[PDB]
Amino acid sequence: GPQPISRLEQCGINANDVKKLEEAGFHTVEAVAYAPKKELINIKGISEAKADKILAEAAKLVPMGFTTATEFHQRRSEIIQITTGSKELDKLLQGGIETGSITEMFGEFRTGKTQICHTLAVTCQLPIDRGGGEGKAMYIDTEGTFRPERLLAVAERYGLSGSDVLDNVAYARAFNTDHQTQLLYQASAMMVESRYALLIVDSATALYRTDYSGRGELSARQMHLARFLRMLLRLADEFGVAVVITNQVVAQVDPKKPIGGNIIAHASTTRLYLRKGRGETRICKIYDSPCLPEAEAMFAINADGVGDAKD
Amino acid sequence: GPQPISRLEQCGINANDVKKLEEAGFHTVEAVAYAPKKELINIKGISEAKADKILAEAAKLVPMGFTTATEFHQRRSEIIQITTGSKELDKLLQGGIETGSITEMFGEFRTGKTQICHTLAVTCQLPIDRGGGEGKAMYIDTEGTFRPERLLAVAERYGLSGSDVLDNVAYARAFNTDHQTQLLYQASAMMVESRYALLIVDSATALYRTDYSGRGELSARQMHLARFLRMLLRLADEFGVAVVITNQVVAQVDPKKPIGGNIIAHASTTRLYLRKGRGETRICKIYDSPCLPEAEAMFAINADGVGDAKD
Amino acid sequence: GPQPISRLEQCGINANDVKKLEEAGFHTVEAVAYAPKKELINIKGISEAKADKILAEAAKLVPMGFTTATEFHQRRSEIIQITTGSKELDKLLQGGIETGSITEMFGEFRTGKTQICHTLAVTCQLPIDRGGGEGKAMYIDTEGTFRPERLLAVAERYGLSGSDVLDNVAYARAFNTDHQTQLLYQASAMMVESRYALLIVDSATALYRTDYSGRGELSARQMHLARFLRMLLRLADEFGVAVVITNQVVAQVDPKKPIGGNIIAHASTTRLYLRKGRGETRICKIYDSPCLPEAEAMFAINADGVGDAKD
Ligand SMILES: Nc1ncnc2c1ncn2[C@@H]1O[C@H](COP(=O)(O)OP(=O)(O)OP(=O)(O)O)[C@@H](O)[C@H]1O
Ligand SMILES: Nc1ncnc2c1ncn2[C@@H]1O[C@H](COP(=O)(O)OP(=O)(O)OP(=O)(O)O)[C@@H](O)[C@H]1O
Ligand SMILES: [Ca+2]
Ligand SMILES: [Ca+2]
Ligand SMILES: [Ca+2]
Ligand SMILES: [Ca+2]
Ligand SMILES: [Ca+2]
Repeated sequence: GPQPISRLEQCGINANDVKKLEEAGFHTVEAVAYAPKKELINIKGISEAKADKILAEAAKLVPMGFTTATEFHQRRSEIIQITTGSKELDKLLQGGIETGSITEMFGEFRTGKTQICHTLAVTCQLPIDRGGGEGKAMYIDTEGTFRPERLLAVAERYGLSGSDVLDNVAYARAFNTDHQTQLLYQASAMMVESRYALLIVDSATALYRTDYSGRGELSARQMHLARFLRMLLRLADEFGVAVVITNQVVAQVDPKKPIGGNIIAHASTTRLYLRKGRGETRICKIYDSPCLPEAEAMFAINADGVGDAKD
Repeated sequence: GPQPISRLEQCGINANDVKKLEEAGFHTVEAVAYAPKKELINIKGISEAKADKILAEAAKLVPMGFTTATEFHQRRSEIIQITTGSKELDKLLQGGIETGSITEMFGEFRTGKTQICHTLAVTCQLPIDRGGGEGKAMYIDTEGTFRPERLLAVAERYGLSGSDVLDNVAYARAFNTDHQTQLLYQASAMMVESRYALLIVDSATALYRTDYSGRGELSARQMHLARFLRMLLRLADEFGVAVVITNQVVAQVDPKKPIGGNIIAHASTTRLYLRKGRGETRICKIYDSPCLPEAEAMFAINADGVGDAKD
Repeated sequence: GPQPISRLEQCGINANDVKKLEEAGFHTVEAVAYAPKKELINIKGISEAKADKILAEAAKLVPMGFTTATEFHQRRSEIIQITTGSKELDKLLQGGIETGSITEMFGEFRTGKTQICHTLAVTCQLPIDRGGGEGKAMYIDTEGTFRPERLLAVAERYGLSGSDVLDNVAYARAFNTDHQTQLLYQASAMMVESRYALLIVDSATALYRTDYSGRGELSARQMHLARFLRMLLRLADEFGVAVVITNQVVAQVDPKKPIGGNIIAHASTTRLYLRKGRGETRICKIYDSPCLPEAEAMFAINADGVGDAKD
């Protein structure tokens, strides 16, 4: 899909500057093209005189001009949608998780966000005709609640061997917000090398609540989260992959709202509201979507992952 | 297990800064690595210019990069699970209390949380093949309800001598929420020196109800509790120990819910619902778990600790 | 036993602040040690700059660090247990009322809770070898049901002079919940000057039922009650005295439950269920205890106080 950054070398950009790019997090030409002047100036071995040359060079390699809605529609006819493992959810999402956008799943505890992430980590590897994303998977955990047994269970549910599914998912533990961001640079790098289909951060806001604390650090928290979210969107556009984030909630006291403020609400293309049903089943609700109508679904959690309720 | 903080000394970090670290609560290299920039800047004798040097130095000592799910699965095949002393509970937890996570036991009064803590304080010392954690024990009491006679009774139940079991458990009394936190720094320190297997706080929320009172102090209460819970999780990850917390309940008036709001619900990896049975027996229910299914158990309280009902 | 508050004066704290503390209800170093920052800041003539100095200074006077269970067990071996005047109850209580904890006696009317208090107010003065607390006695009445004649009757039963027993008992009448609280401050002050052994509140919940009324004030009631119960606990730990409270019951309609909700149940270290037997005899039952097994007893009310039944 994406063209490697080394494409700049032969066309008229020499070695020192390009080799200076990657350790700033740019492993693709598109990332350089999508970046403004400011993101190029900051690193040491680059001056403005050649910064504009690099940007102008990267411009002609990737179409960044105006297009008619027709071609975009034809490009959005080929966008892959990853099944969730449940028929109800798939009909609510009209196919499942759409790649190339940021999906947010929020709710109280036990609402099932972790299991959806686990099932997505496996369903992303299915063939396209099976509703799968047909690619690798990346899981970033900020809570230590990654339990591969669920991956094994769902893998066997579709008849996939348990060995390959485990070897074919990327994992990392975020201990603070800063470490939670350096992983995104590895996200860029590794996706250049291998075909990924899904990016998961669980949770994208768990460590932000405590690291940034009080009305004082709120502004800095929002800025850090916004940069986090802009990085993610860049990853989604530069590799065309599904970004699924999990968010926590806070009770409204004056009946619950997701945390993160308006920043995560705007950044998130699609938000899903999760609430408990009866027993193992739970309720999913579309919180935000540009074209999808506001509706509901009835999804269950079984010993073999998210699926359909018996009734 | 964990590497001592003094590992930084020989590799290129001098004495003054390291000796400035420990009194901030950092007695392990991992704690420094897991901490963000902000936690390093706050203390006096450290500047950013060397703060990044310390963090970069600690980075190469502990793997904080991406990993495949296979190796994590192999690491989670060796995780110790501490038996509770009851067969039913062990089958519900598929072995018992999992180390390296935060376990929450909540319920009304007399539900048995104290006796489970007491039995865990002894079962954590058993050999691994006996289902025990094979380590020391730490018990933090916020209610003054620590009665060693129960420790003696359960100790003799397994045939362990009553002398060593008492000498091999750490005790402290928390009188306010602030004192309840300074103990966690001692928790870090002492676990560096001796092999611990279990951390108990009883109760993690008892003193928060009264110290912080009203709709006014609620926000501050939640912030203080969240910091409490992040410290604990850091201890759990930095020593790989079981964190068992006990929580209270409030009747829902509009049939009971644990106190602490969504913060303790999200932070707690696993929550157990306790309710009275008939006579001495009581009922345990899984309230939250990433991979464990929602099921129930029938656990009894005897004169020799938590065990199996006669019927 | 407890150290006087004036101990801070010579150790580096000046007079003005110290004299400001006593009118806030702090008459011992331990109380200052156990209080958090917030309780110090609220008073006018105290600033955070010196508050921390005060807390740190008091910290070195009272051991507030970790300890081994062995020492604590040895400290609990010397804990005084006050006999109840009945062999059955004492065997149920394995010696009698344990000092340093909060014990709750609940039941319907005429269950004898007031009579138990009257007997305790006397037996607390007995020599230790006789099972008595060897200390003074403090009686808080919220109902005006305090009858010294019962004290005289019990006094002569043990052969003590009726004059001294009446002169050695502190009495107070609480007319509303707020008044019910201010007495605790006087309780704190008085117990510093003289050795007390027992604190009795009868009833700890009588005035709360009527002063706060309806679902609206309910939340406020529990808040007010929760604080009340923490002052009590603090008195118990700072003086090592027995705290006995009497609670009413409400019929469960959907066969009775003690009033106060989960708040009083959790705080209550030991709860006793009282129910009438036949004639003058009545039945006691362990409702909650950290260490005692659940069992029953047969205690009788006689013309000379609580005792054993003739049969
Ligand atoms: N193997 C399984 N079979 C059935 N149900 C399961 C299984 N594993 C987990 N569950 C259920 O899935 C639910 C979701 O738990 P989970 O840990 O994912 O919650 P969460 O929404 O991520 O919470 P938090 O914010 O606290 O992390 C729980 O109620 C649990 O009982
Ligand atoms: N030695 C023993 N033998 C049998 N049962 C016992 C023994 N010690 C305590 N129990 C019982 O254990 C039960 C649990 O009491 P416990 O004090 O642990 O309650 P809890 O849930 O911690 O309550 P709280 O929130 O009020 O502290 C009580 O009903 C008590 O009767
Ligand atoms: Ca989760
Ligand atoms: Ca308890
Ligand atoms: Ca949880
Ligand atoms: Ca009465
Ligand atoms: Ca209790």
